[PDB]
Amino acid sequence: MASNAARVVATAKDFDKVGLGIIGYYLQLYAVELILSEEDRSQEMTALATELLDTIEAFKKEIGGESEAEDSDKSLHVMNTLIHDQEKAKIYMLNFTMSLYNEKLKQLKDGPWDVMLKRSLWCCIDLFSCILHLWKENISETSTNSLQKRIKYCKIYLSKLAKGEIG
Amino acid sequence: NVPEIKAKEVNVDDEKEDKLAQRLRALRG
Repeated sequence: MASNAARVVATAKDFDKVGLGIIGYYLQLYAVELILSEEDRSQEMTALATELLDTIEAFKKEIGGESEAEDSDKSLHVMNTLIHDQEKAKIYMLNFTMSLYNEKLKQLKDGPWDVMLKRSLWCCIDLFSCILHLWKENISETSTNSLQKRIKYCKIYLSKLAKGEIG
Repeated sequence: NVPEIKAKEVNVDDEKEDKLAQRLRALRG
């Protein structure tokens, strides 16, 4: 819901700290789609939507051209190619999104279970549900079945945490 | 005072939001 988007904004900043502007651009697009797909809220929500718009323009200008100072041509190729090519954005997400899920499982096993992990599980599923939902038309009904089963496994761990029990 | 109820949304807000949506669609276009 609207609060779900708020958590994404906080997580979006975390990714910027890692230098994953690619995921930031794709996730920001999901944030606006979430607001429009969200139930109508008081004008306060509209004010937050305007601030998000500033982030979009600020996202492209986030560099300010300072990073371009060196190898400016390379910066445009990476920023322009990944931002303009939607397909390039998805494969980049599968590389990080897929690696993030596997590494996340290791954190649950080697790392302690806390409420913060539960919030990350909801966001991880959102990344897969967002990509699959938009590309759902490009996936076969059976191919989707296999991917949907994978989501159940992720949601399964999430449900066990809700009951307080661990696999 | 007036039993009549006004719609929660207003036509003016509808057009302003449409302009904002057009900017986002242009961003992806």
